[PDB]
Amino acid sequence: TGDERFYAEHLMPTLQGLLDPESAHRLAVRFTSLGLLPRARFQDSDMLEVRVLGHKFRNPVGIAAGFDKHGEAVDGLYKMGFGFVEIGSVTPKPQEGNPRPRVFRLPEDQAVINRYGFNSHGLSVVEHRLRARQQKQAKLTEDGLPLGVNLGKNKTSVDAAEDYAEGVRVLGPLADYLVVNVSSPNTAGLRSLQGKAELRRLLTKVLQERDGLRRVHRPAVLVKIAPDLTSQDKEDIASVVKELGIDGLIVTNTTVSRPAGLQGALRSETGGLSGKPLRDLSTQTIREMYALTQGRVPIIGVGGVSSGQDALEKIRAGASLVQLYTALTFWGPPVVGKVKRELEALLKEQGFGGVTDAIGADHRR
Ligand SMILES: Cc1cc2nc3c(=O)[nH]c(=O)nc-3n(C[C@H](O)[C@H](O)[C@H](O)COP(=O)(O)O)c2cc1C
Ligand SMILES: COC(=O)/C(C#N)=C1\SCC(=O)N1c1ccc(OC)cc1F
Ligand SMILES: O=C(O)c1cc(=O)[nH]c(=O)[nH]1
Repeated sequence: TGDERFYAEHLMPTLQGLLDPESAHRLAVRFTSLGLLPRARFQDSDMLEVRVLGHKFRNPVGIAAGFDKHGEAVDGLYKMGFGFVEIGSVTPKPQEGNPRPRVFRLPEDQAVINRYGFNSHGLSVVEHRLRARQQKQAKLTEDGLPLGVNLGKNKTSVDAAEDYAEGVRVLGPLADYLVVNVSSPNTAGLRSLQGKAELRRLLTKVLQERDGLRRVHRPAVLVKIAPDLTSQDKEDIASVVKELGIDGLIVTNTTVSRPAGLQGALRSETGGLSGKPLRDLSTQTIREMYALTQGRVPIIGVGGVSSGQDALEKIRAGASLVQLYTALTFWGPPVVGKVKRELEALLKEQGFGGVTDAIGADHRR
């Protein structure tokens, strides 16, 4: 489309020329919340519908955690054409996150590095924000547009599992699915929660708390994992997810690695790397986790999706749904419809009747 080119060649590089990335993101959140967005001409076809996690999803393309950290732009994001929205990470208490600058663009790599450190309005603020549109969300959910809430831990917390449990109690009842984010690279010690013994203790507490919620307010619980795990760590996570009946996995968070070949001047900034250089590392992690869980555990695939091909590769590797963030940063809102249009085209070319038929297809080759 004309919009796709104008955004990608004029609008977004102009905004990028004028504003540091944190400013630009704040402005984007504001515009989205106000619905100041291009017409999302693409109409979701039936071949894009997916049923998973106890819900219908109109299309399989979601906004990944971190874009709407505090639940300010949910309805704007649906307007953009996302099949599902994930907010967060939310921490129990408000906290500022790290000092600025803390986000960096690598335009020559189609990548970003961030070290926000869980800047969060906190659970209470977010709770009230979601409660203000709770029945609007219930109607959206019923219409195939579910809401996920991603939970974090405060920096100075003395009991990580208690932070997650507090999140489950507070925001669980307002979410279709919850995400235990134990893979930020920007909170000290957090990724050690992916270890077998820590994860089993943590997840048992999280699941107990979730199962204590009233039926109609009981969300699915997913775990979001890093792209930098060892084979032992992957194995362990798969074992615990089966042992406990975790509902799904989000694969992956940003990478602490710096793949050879990065060109951006800012490549050696501390933080998590997202975008194109993370793409195949995340696809491979999806593939491994789908096989370790025997294809029985839904996966939301994320990292470096910017086209229909990128989405289909993750679907074929084992994702039931995909998310993106960094593509939006570079191409703007039209990227969403682009991905969907291209995905539908490729599904037809590859002889799939819909998305559902393509889930895990590479493992049946
Ligand atoms: C600026 C920024 C903030 C993010 N914040 C969060 C967060 O709060 N919680 C989380 O689980 N993931 C967060 N992520 C990771 C994304 O959700 C996603 O997993 C990652 O960016 C890979 O997707 P992408 O390559 O499409 O951006 C963040 C990523 C970026 C770039
Ligand atoms: C001065 O800033 C604008 O004009 C923006 C912005 N930001 C506009 S104009 C129409 C539009 O869609 N956006 C926008 C909204 C969300 C974004 O997510 C990255 C990016 C955008 F460019
Ligand atoms: O807040 C952040 O720094 C953040 C959290 C997270 O989970 N992933 C990420 O890349 N950044």
